Amino acid sequence: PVRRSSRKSKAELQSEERKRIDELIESGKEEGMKIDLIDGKGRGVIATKQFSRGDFVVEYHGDLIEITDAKKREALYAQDPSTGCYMYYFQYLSKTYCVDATRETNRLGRLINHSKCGNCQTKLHDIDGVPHLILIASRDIAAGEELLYDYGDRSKASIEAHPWLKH
Amino acid sequence: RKTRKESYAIYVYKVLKQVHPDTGISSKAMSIMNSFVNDVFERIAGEASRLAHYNKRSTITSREIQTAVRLLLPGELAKHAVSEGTKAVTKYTSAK
Amino acid sequence: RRKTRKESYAIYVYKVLKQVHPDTGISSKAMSIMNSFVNDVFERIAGEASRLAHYNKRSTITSREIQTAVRLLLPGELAKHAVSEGTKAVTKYTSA
Amino acid sequence: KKPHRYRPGTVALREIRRYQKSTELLIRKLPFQRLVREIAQDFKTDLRFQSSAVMALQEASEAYLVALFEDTNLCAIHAKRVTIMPKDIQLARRIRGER
Amino acid sequence: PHRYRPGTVALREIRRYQKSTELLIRKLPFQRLVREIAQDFKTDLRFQSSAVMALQEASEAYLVALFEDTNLCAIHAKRVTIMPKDIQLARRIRGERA
Amino acid sequence: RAKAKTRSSRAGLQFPVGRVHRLLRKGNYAERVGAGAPVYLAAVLEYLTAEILELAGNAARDNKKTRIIPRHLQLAVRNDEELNKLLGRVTIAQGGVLPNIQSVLLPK
Amino acid sequence: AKTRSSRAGLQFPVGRVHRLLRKGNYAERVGAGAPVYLAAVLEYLTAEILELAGNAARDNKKTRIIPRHLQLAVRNDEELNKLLGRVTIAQGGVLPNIQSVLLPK
Amino acid sequence: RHRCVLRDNIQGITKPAIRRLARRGGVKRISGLIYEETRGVLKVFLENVIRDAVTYTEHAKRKTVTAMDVVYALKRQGRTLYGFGG
Amino acid sequence: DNIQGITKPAIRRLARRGGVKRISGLIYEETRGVLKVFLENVIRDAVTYTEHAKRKTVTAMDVVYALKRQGRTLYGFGG
DNA sequence: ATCACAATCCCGGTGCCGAGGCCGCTCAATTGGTCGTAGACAGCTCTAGCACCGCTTAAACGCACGTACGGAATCCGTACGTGCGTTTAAGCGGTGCTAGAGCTGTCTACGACCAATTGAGCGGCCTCGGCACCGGGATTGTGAT
DNA sequence: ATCACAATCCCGGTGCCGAGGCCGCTCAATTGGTCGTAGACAGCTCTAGCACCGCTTAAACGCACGTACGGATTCCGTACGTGCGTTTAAGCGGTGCTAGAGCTGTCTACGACCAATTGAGCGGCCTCGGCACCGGGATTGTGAT
Ligand SMILES: C[S@@+](CC[C@H](N)C(=O)[O-])C[C@H]1O[C@@H](n2cnc3c(N)ncnc32)[C@H](O)[C@@H]1O
Repeated sequence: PVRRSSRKSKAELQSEERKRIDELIESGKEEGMKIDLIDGKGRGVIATKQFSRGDFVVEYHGDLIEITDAKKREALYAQDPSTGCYMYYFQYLSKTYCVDATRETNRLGRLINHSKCGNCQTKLHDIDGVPHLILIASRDIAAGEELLYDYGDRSKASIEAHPWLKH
Repeated sequence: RKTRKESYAIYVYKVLKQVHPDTGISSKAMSIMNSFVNDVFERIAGEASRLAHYNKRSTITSREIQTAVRLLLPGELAKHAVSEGTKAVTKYTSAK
Repeated sequence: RRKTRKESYAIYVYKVLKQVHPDTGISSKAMSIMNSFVNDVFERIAGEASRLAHYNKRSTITSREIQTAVRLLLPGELAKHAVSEGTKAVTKYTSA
Repeated sequence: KKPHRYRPGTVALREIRRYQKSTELLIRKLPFQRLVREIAQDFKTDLRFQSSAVMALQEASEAYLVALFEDTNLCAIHAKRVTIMPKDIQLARRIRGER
Repeated sequence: PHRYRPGTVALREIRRYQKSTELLIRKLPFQRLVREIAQDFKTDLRFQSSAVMALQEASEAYLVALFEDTNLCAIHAKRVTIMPKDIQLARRIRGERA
Repeated sequence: RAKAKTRSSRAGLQFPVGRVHRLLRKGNYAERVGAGAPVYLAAVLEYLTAEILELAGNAARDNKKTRIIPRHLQLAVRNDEELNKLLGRVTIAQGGVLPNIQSVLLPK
Repeated sequence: AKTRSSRAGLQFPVGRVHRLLRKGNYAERVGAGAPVYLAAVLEYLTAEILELAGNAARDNKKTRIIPRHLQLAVRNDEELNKLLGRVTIAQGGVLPNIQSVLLPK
Repeated sequence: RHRCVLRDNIQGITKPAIRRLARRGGVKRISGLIYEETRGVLKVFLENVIRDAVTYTEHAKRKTVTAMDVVYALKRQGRTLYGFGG
Repeated sequence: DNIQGITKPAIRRLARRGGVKRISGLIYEETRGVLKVFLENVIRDAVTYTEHAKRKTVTAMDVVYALKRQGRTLYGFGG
């Protein structure tokens, strides 16, 4: 029976995982979720199928921009109250960058609400030096739960406008 | 007469015939494999003894043999060795 | 209430310090570090003595096993002086 | 009157002297708590840590990084440099047997 | 006539000795060195042939690993020649040297 | 009496469960040794032996040879990252080293 | 001289070391002189570190040993540093040394 | 408005903290690429010790990672730690 | 005088197995000193083991035990 | 060189709290004795480690020569250290909550242990094929054109 | 690009020894039944880990600047590598010996185990000096004048 145990090295498992994750990045295969209305929150994401920890949930897609245009567009959204704040900063290697999702499209990572006791977290994914911000489940999630994460704004002035800490 | 030494020669040879039926092993390589088996046995058993002493347990069970295996061997080796050990202990229990 | 018994080398390290530096004290953190050092060296020497007993098919730790373990572990003048003072201690113990 | 500014390096020497004279932990406590809990959440969910446990982790980590940085400084000086570069850390860890 | 450029024979020799497992130090000089060293610790000591062979195995493995670390140290210094400072740095990083 | 079926055959292992149990008892690791502890340890030893021997046989067949020599064991250990981590402070006699030359040393 | 430590002229507990050797799973029997010898070695090493720690405390004009003094004592003596080469002492810091190449010219 | 940005706990080991750690090692001058690099190495070190530590907690059937478990995990890696035992 | 029995070409071969392309002229004495230090460190432990066994012969088992005490375990000699 | 000048060292004043010393208990070290057996030792066997010797090449060594490279000097760009001003989140402290760490009790099933048995493994022996060495054409980096 | 050319690689025969398989035994692994105790499990306590809220502010962050330094270039001399011929000593093979390793057999001192005694060492408490913090004066390294 030539019994030869199959043991993937710790050099192919992450390789077989990086390409198993990025195949939802360059593609828009955003399955397993639905759009719903949540009281006080408006549009939100509901999981229609079971999610385990480490399972990819949804990519936060948008225009990848620099900080110099970032600040100008942030001022623009500050001037117009009805535009909203869909923009989201991050850091990569030795430089800061950002993603703009204010333009209303079919991308569904932008429509996710906020919670400090949520079930998902945002992580970076590098593809040929291109960052992509992906929301991934932090724990086992059954179908029907609302997808939530931490907006990463524990600022004094941000809480003044949007004081939804918990519950 | 006498001069009897305990070794893992035949067992390493049998597992070799299972994994590579058409190949053999030299005396020096068999000695190295025996030394490897002795070293790993001593390492895992010492870690299991330390585990038992830490938790004030005077018995080495399968649980701290498993814990010692997880402590010593790196990641994927630890997972697959734990799988094999649990499979073997299940088969042994299902044949009392 | 009435927490359990805990064994430590605190009082003996304190007596040794008072014998060496009679006007110098030791803090709780430094006393804990001295306790950890004593435990670590005791474990190391005892493990080497057990290895010596198992290597030579002897089932007992004698003063000679501990002497060889000390010579193996402590380097340079430390081994010489530790061996000398341990031999002095065993001589005085056997005399009385 | 031109304001006073120290030549580059002497403040670094003073920082070296003060931080080698002292024994206080150099990493902030609460961020280390958070990093330990986040990095331990991949191994067992809903864990708890004794305060002394994270204390021991912080001391161990600090000591490890200080020894690594001493080896890195030696590897930098070997390369006729004063700056420590990432390649210096890579060489130190390769020689130490970690990589 | 014919003469290889310096370095190429060195690469050929590196490949040759990295392909083979044979001991590189001559056995009798190593055995005499072992006996001279052991004379310091205990006089009139006999050595099993397997004991001297184990000592040679360990010594050559240690020296080969040390020379690999030394080569890494030399390359780190933008050099190709290994120098005694490279050995000292490798040993200090390994923790053997004070 | 009943047929003696040993204990390696009970667990489907080639390594001696009884001998491992005897070594654990005589190794003075603890006062008592569980029944499943030798089975687990023998299974782990058999798995590690199988991995080492599989990679060594692959290395030997790569070198157009049908007998595993210490060089093949060394190549198997040092080529597999995990086994190299496990046997990092282990010297294999007559094993040599991996064939590798730093890129800077090669001519340009 | 009822206690074995008093008999051996030691301050460390010969009886406690004997009990620890018996309960530590080293061999099924432990000799009579083994705990005495090991206790003597342990108290010798304790005295050797504590003397240098007290010297460090005096150099720091402190009358109490702290982890810093133990670290200085251990790393200053080459043989103690070799014995404790793979340990890190909590709140001990490091030896004050700046490389000569780093010092300004 | 708002300052929406992901926070990750590895950045809690700040650039000045790394600078202090290097100063205690005796480093005058530090490349800017050290920080991320050493951040990574710290993570690697932690990923080892805590894993061993949590394995100990898993064996004792405890939900709390104790100091003694970390001491054992460090002693396993040849990094014995004094002052936290008992 | 037996330390010079570890000849210059032996050091060159050991460096070649380590992947060294060019070897300085002062490497040989440093390597002889390093080998002497390592051999003294191992041999002292080995002779300690023989003394404890009350043996006048340094066996292979004693040598591999000395190597293992230093974290340099050797396979293929009865360990 | 002289002098601001920021930094550090040295002299107490004083409160904090933790190291040290005392007292009660309690349980673990001691004492004395019994018994089994571990190894100390005396003697025999016989293995292999040492010592020597004699060729025999493989290997080391000494020298020549030249070429690459180590190292020093120089110049340039940059990036990091230094300081300053803003912000931010670390930390302290104070308060609750309850998860689970630790302890206690019970009861049990699991492993040590002993005795009898037999079969698997090991020493011993044979035999036989794969690997190492030799020997001739295929090949392939390599250094000079 | 083009050329010859030593070094490497490959294919085939041969011996030859080390690996692979078989036989008898013996010693250990197996089977079975007892005992008692280590551990699993249930329950209780209360410890401490988690989580929050407010505020202070030490520290991290962000920015401008300039300078020290990392790095590329160039060149010089020497100190390496490579090849040659000569010396030497490693190595193989054989012989002799004997010191010491290994085993056996007695048995005697030595260590585990047990009953009982008690005092050394634990925890709990108090208390006061070493020390940390602080303020001020003096002294010092540093860098521009
Ligand atoms: C990433 S956008 C979400 C998209 C948009 N709010 C919607 O529902 O279509 C973030 C905005 O949603 C609002 N928001 C986020 N989390 C919320 C919550 N938990 N409850 C109420 N509003 C929330 C904030 O005011 C913020 O301006």
